[PDB]
Amino acid sequence: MREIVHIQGGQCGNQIGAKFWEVISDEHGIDPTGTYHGDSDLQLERINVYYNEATGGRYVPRAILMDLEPGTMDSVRAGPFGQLFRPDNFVFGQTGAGNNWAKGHYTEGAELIDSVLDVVRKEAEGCDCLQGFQITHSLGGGTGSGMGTLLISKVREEYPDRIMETFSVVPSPKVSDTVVEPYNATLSVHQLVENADECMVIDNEALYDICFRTLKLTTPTYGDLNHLVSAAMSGVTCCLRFPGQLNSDLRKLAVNLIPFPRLHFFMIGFAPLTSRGSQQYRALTVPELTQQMFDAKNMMCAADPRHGRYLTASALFRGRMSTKEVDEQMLNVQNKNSSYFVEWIPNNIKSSICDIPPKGLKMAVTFVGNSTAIQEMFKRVAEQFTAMFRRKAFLHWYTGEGMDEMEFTEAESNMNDLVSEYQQYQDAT
Amino acid sequence: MREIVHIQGGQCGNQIGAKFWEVISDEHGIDPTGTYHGDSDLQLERINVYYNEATGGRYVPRAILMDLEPGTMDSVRAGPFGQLFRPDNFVFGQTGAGNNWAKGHYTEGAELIDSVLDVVRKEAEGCDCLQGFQITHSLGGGTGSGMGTLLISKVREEYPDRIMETFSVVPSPKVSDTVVEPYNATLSVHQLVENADECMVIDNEALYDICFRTLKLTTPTYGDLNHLVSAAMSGVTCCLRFPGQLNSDLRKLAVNLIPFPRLHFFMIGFAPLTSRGSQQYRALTVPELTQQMFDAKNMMCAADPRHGRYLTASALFRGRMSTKEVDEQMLNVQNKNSSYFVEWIPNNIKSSICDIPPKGLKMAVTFVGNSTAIQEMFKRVAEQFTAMFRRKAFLHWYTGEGMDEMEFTEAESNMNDLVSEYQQYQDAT
Amino acid sequence: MREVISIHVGQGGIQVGNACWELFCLEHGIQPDGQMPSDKTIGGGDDAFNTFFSETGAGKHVPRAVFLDLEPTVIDEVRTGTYRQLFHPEQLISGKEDAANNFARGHYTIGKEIVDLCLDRIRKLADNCTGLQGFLVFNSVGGGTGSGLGSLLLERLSVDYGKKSKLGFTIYPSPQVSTAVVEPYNSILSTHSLLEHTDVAVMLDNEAIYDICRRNLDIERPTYTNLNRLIAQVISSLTASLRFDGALNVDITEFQTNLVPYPRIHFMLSSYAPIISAEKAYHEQLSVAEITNSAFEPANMMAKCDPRHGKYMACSMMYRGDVVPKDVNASIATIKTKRTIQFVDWCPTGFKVGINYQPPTVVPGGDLAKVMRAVCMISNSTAIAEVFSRLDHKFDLMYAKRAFVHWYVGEGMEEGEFSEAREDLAALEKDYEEVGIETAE
Amino acid sequence: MREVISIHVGQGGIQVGNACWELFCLEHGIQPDGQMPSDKTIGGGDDAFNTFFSETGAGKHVPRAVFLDLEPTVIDEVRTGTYRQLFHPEQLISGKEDAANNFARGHYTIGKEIVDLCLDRIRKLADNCTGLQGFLVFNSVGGGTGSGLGSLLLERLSVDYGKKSKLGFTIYPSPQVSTAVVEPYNSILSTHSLLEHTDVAVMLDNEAIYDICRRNLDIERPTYTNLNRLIAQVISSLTASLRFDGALNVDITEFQTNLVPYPRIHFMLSSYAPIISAEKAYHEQLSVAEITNSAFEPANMMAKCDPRHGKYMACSMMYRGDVVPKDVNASIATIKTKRTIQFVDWCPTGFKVGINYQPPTVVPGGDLAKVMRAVCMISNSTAIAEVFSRLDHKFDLMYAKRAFVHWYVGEGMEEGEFSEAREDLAALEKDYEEVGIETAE
Ligand SMILES: [Mg+2]
Ligand SMILES: [Mg+2]
Repeated sequence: MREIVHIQGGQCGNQIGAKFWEVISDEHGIDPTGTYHGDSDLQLERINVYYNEATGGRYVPRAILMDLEPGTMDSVRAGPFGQLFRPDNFVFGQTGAGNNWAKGHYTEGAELIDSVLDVVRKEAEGCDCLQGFQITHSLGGGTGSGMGTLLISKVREEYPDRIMETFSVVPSPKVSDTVVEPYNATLSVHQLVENADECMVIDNEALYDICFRTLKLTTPTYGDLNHLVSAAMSGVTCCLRFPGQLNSDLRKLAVNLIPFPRLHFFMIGFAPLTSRGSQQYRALTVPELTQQMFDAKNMMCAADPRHGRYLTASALFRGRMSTKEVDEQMLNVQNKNSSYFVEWIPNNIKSSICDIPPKGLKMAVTFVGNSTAIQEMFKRVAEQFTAMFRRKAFLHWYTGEGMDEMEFTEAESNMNDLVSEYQQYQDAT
Repeated sequence: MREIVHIQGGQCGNQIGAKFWEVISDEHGIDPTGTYHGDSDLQLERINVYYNEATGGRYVPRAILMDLEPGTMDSVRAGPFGQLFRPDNFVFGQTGAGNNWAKGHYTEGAELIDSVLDVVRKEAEGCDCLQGFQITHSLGGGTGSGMGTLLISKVREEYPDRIMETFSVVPSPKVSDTVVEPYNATLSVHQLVENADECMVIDNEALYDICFRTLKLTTPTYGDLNHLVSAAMSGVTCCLRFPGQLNSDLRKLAVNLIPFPRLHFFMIGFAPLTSRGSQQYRALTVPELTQQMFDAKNMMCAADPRHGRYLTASALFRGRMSTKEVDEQMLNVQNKNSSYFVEWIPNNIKSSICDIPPKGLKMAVTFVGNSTAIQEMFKRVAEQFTAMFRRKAFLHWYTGEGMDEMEFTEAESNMNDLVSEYQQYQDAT
Repeated sequence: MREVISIHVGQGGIQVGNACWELFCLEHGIQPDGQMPSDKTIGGGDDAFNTFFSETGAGKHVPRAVFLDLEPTVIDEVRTGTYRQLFHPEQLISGKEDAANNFARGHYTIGKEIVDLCLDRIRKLADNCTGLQGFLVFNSVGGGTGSGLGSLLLERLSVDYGKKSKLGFTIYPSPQVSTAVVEPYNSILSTHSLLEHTDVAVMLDNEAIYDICRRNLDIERPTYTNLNRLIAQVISSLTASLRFDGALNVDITEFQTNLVPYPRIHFMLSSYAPIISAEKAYHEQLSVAEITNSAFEPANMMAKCDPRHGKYMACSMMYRGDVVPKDVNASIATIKTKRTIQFVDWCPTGFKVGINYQPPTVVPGGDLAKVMRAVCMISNSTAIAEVFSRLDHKFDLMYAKRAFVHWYVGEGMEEGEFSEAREDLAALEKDYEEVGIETAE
Repeated sequence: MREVISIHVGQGGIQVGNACWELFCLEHGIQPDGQMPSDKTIGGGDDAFNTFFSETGAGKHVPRAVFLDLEPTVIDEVRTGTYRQLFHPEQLISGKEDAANNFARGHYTIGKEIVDLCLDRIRKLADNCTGLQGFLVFNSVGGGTGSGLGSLLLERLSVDYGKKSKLGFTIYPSPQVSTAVVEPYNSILSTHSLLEHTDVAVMLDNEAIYDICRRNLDIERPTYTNLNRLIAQVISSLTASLRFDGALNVDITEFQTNLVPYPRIHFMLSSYAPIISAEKAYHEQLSVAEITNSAFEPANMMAKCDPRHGKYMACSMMYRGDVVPKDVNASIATIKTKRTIQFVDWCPTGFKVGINYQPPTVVPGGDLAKVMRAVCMISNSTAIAEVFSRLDHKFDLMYAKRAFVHWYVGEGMEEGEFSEAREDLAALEKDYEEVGIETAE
């Protein structure tokens, strides 16, 4: 039915989806136990395309658990809504990748892929007209990417028609949570540029910036952050989940978002984002949220539209309004800062609306535009990879996995090729 | 009335039938005492074809006890439902076979067959239109097979029209509970290929695998296992015991299962099999249980359909459903993995349904298909027999029984002949 | 005066029968015990129930049909069921040990066991009857006696009376859906011994019942209840003329050498309509033209053999209810009009109208919606030979591999029965091969 | 006798359809279930609803229109909505996975998936109909099936009947406002496959709907409810002749080769009025001359293409209500009078009056005020080629950059379809280029 599935690895991402399904449960108001306690059939109408009824009305996720060590499995296993799960999917590891990506990709990569792809495949038979599935990990290591690389390869072959919308955490330029990041990252991204269908960037520092400045929060954790992102990743299917006077699916999205298949790394904007007092400063209009939409500070990725140029831009609106406003602000904005709008893409802004906003708010905005400002991102990470690969720093942890360096060259001149590729598209008219 | 009897020997099998009749009692809800305490006449309608009313309504089994040492006779004699028995049938031995099969077949074989076949024959007069009888032992020794070989010969001659559906325990390839197994086994199987009408394979390691992985149990015993198997062997007569919109008896089964009489070694699948939490992961559909039906892990035998090819396949369904589903999944599956379906057997899958499932569950599945993957089974056991028969290891325990070795050659090139026989049928089109 | 009687065999077969007599008894509304709710007024002009429901000296009106099958479990359910006041003990003959789907068993082996009881019952009814036209015989190539024992049954019953009509309802192996694999053996062994003991008979396949009940009845999950209900309707209307006033109360014997012009290829299709839902009963009008044009939808074809791949020969669109000779008539012009359809031209038109004035009655708890008009397209074309060819090719190889043959050779049949019966379908393949040839010049 | 039927596609498109049948059902006032509030008296002289609302044997009068689109969510809202008694299940055909606005997908890829079901439904209705003049087909160059699958739809339906009229309502990419960017691809790929499968059709753009509803309806914040309402009015009047007495009950086929004199450039504008408020319904009088002179306001032009930049060819000012032949007539002199307007002089006048006597009916909850007289200026000029030229230049560059082309090439279209379709708009640019040339001497 255009239903989809979720698969998460990732040192964080395993938590991320926990929050995610948590949020969707709220938007479906079904008890933690797994039965519905809401007030409209509309939550039940399209419930299946994420959930699954069970005998007795156990309502369940179409999620897939990735992990190389059960702790997360216990963690979310210790999770509220944990009784809303299926024990089947608790597919984890006994070792952990140690985030040498070769470890999580050959060593443990080849070790535990099979049981996953089997049960996942059983989910594939459980899906009537599968629009797709949602993967989640991080692009700097192996706790997610280790195996998730193998996932994208295997299912991608196994389902060359299905959509692969991939969110994985990008290392911020400043803070290096690990120094093996350039290598895991580069080795992964070689794969992901080939095999993944959609990708959107996952920085932490942006999420900090949001929580601290625009959220005006002092105490950052993951969980709030995954609230902030699963807000958007939860919004994305809204029309696909719920009616909309102007609907567009991921196929309409990506096909209406990408000129050439190498450009499915997208940046993200969601809003509104206030602290409590703000409403008693300000109110909500479509033009208002628009005035956030093109905010670099909501630009939750390491790329700057202020520095790069919008190759593409789009808006995901959930609520009840007048599109006569919506479009009007659209075109207005597409003029107002025309210069950061790439040229030969006429009407490079594109529209949407969901008859219902997310719960709690009256109107919704989402922006997954695609400039080319990410070039500094790949340039950076490739740069650090370059330095220590001059040094071969921690190659020994690496070659101990029994990869070659020439692969590193492959993702290397590879990833540079993708960058310059974005250069010419940005530098053209 | 197509009523039948049971005969059990076997170091375990004597326990097995204990559990079996125990289970049937539950499905007939008659007290241990031997009177009915149930709620539908339907349990009484076809009760006779396993049971026997007695003066005063003592309801009794048509079972036959085999043993060469009374301990089991005391054991089940110490059995709950033990007051549901007839003291007559407690026909045992004073020696034990020591599992030299010649001991249990000539020595004690010829010693105690007579009293058995007499009283059994008295049961034969007790049977109006005997569909058959159920034998049980193991195919590696003599505690069952010792005499059960003589049973199959004697009654087979004595009743050349009756069905002989034979379940006996197969030694798993890994764990050798005794090393004289190849010899007892081979000597038996020579007989059983000639004389037995139906056979289904009885491994232990599969039952472990079921209990530990798919049952998710840590503590294996026999008794649970016999629960797992007497579940199926109890299902088999359901239509024969109870109405069914699509009924098929053992004659319809075997005649609808076997191309040539040498192929009545069949593998088995029964389901569902969960631990308690599973229902709160999943629910029951015909397509679901189907999705277990072709599971190698439910393939409770040493043969792999994943390695061999389904010469035949069948489904035993008890419950209340829509056959419109049933068939649909049938044909669907007969395509989906066509390659493991032998070719010139069109519609090599075949159907059934019982208006009632077993007690406690709403729908029932059973699979007794017949690939030819067992070739590795006979090849193994014949191989070990080959090695120590090169050595004549424990021939002295053996020839001390006063058999010849040429018999060993007979079952030897015999059993190899049966294997290669399955090779050509598997290797043909 | 105008009697027929029904015979029931094979698991699905007597399932059909149960549905049927449930039906007719519903339709004359005589209560299940054997009484009508009220007294019957004395009148003339035509028969009534008297065809099948059996007059007593009181409110006891039992069918004129007979059960025979060697798998006696299920029939007991009738022996237990609500109609245990309806039926009659001597109406009931069953075998204990059925064929195991050995054709040769209940045909040969157990064939010997119950025949005489059957014939005696037949003599009791036909002796009880006067103007019994023909014989309603139901069985199945699956519930194995439905093939074997029925094969002897007509094999001898024909030689008993002969002059009665053979009304043949049996099921045919669904093209890709099935029940077993010896079905080739059951079928073809039946067929060479079927034909020359058969007058004419139709081939009901199930998969159509499924697909059409699920789309046209809007059925989600059907079974033999729905199937048996559906065949219940079709037979319910195939004989209304002898039960109810219609403009052209055509008759079976009338149908015989006119629908099946030659002697040989004397079977046919039957796509009844209008089968729709209560939500399509409304949101629709269900014209004579809708039933009529709809009657020839190959996708409506109630046996999985494409009419468009064949060339029609005859079509007896007997109609229930408020039918107009003219309106249907012009629809038949419309049927001449259909370019895609092609007819055994040496039989240019062979049509034969049926306009019975009673529109259909519905069975409560059923899925079909209520209408005003019924169609039965008992039609015969060239198309149906093909699935036969599948049967003889499938059976061809399997028999070539000698599969299962031990089962049958064990029970007293010879191999030349097999190869020769394959010559039988060879000949019939020559028949559908030849009659479809357009006569030269 | 005089039938038409509506087809609905694309998100906005079936939005339009929903508004429409809401409308007509309101206007004949037959209650949403399918019944009229009261019995219908037997009379003659002209048809009624019978055109579109479908007679049952009872108060069940369903439209004669069909839904088809591969994005099946929203249509379910009709499947749920109040008119779930109105419509009919088999009236409903949808696709699950829509085109993703791949023209080539629901045109090629999913194009293959639902066509036959569509054609069968069409045969059921047209067979249900008798004097069906033409075909109401609605879709959109946005809700992607509205381009692709509709493209096959007429592509084959035309080849089915042909002799029916093609009544084309589809939306055109607003000049600067939009929905996507592949719109060039959708449109032009549609167009070269649109023209020779189209008879005639009009181009509704939205931005006019906005600007005019906000000024003329005094609308503050509109959406597809208002839009769909507005097109609801315009189609409501474009066919009144077949529904209501008018002095010159002109007809579609009548319109065909007379409005669009040549075969090629057979599209047009349509500025309906009088759309005003309740506070302008009062504070005004709304003369025939006001609607008439007002009818040619370029700023009133209901599709964002300046008439004053073009030269008119025909104008079918069909009128609702109390119209005077004379008064309008002199207004038409006034239209000859307009110096700024310039006509395809070789067609000096091509006018064609429409005076239907029923003034308009209003939809409660609507924004339009009530009046006495309606105008539809279905007129054709030279002007409309330009925005096309924008379309082929925009698409020109974007296609030059091969943007998105992987999406379409991935689904089974060839590049020469692209460049050649650009030759198509090349030719039509020669057509608006040439027909606007004033014939020499
Ligand atoms: Mg039978
Ligand atoms: Mg669509």
